[PDB]
Amino acid sequence: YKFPKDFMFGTSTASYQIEGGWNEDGKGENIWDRLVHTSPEVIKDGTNGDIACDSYHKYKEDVAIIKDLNLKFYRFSISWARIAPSGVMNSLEPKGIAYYNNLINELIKNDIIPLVTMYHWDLPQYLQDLGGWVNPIMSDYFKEYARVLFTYFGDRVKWWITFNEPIAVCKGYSIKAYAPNLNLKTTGHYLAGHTQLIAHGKAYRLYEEMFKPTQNGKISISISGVFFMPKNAESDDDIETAERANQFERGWFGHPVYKGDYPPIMKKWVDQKSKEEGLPWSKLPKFTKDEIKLLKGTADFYALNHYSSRLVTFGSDPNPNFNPDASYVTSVDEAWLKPNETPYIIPVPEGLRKLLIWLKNEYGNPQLLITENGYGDDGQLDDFEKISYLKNYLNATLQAMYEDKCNVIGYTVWSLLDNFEWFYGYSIHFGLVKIDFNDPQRTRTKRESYTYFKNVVSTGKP
Repeated sequence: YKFPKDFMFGTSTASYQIEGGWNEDGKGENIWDRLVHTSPEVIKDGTNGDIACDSYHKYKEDVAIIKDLNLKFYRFSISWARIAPSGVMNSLEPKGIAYYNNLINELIKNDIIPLVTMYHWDLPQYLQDLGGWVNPIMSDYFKEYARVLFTYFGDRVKWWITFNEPIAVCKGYSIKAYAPNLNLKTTGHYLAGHTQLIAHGKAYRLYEEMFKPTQNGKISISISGVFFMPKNAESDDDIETAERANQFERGWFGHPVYKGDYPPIMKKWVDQKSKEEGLPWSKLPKFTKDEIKLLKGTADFYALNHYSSRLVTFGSDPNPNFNPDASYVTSVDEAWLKPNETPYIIPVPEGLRKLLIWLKNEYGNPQLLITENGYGDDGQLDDFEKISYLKNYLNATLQAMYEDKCNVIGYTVWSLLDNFEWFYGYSIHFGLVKIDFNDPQRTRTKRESYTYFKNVVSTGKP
């Protein structure tokens, strides 16, 4: 198989992970600045995003590399606190707006489509002091932020993602996995998810009413998660468990946006767990009729981030990344493991094929853009395991397209550049391009995977 001529290839970064310039040009403090500066020990290699790839200054070089790759689009995120230091949009910083205008204009003059992520985890700290995403008022603050983005950039930006990986944003509140590094457990988990969903819906409907008539763009939300398969493929029990685990992982966000309301299985299980805990109301908030209508239909394409998969059966998982309200325990198929240190991302290309089918069947075969896929390693230039991962996942994508008729419209490699991998710091290297983080000039060096991907983009053949 090969990718068709009109297939969209791209690459992605995120603001905090590459930009640096963390306190330059009036930029406000965000929750990642706060975390790395006041709890530096939380980053496993003792690093921070103060400088990162210095793409705040080096963005023209980033665009030149994208142009050399001949990519159709570049997915990047906008730092809310560069635009409005407090997160409140009555005080805008023109220098922050200018940076993103400069990047957008650089992309367009090089015939690259900008695909903009509004929120990739860098909440302004003032808004976190209100409680951030577990405070329902945050959806109105997000709506106003989106308004400003559409106003300043929407004449040129026609592809938008509201939220990157809302599940990960939730985990920053619930299980100390990301900024703001709180331990609110499942109660906080669902509060953060609910607010992000309402925020998404408000932004989409605002776009529809106030900007789409003249801008004619598209919006989605990048829904991620570990994909789950039955431990025993012949067990009805395990098949049921996998469906529940999948609905809890990604149906949580997709069901409201595509089908209306939360997944029925989440209502059942969360309401019951809440009763078992003696809580006066369910941990899963209830949408109003009007909110269900607000949210249903708020994606013009399905945006998928995907990395890996696990087997499941009924039980309890010691890893807090797996939602205990769904009562599944994960495992890794022996076939996926090798006699060495386990990679950061365990390659399970069959999982992507099966996930694409799952999404096709659950949501009526929406046009689907893979907004992130990639593999992170020790940063060697001969990154052959990364090449193999990309090749195998690209082939899984082609199988889903041509064998199972999945409406996949594009694919995005995470990432163009090595970058700050959150609590792992620079220690995990996802880049097609190596960055020397010990060099003040943050020198770029192309890896073997760069040439591999360049060739796939040109020929359509993994």
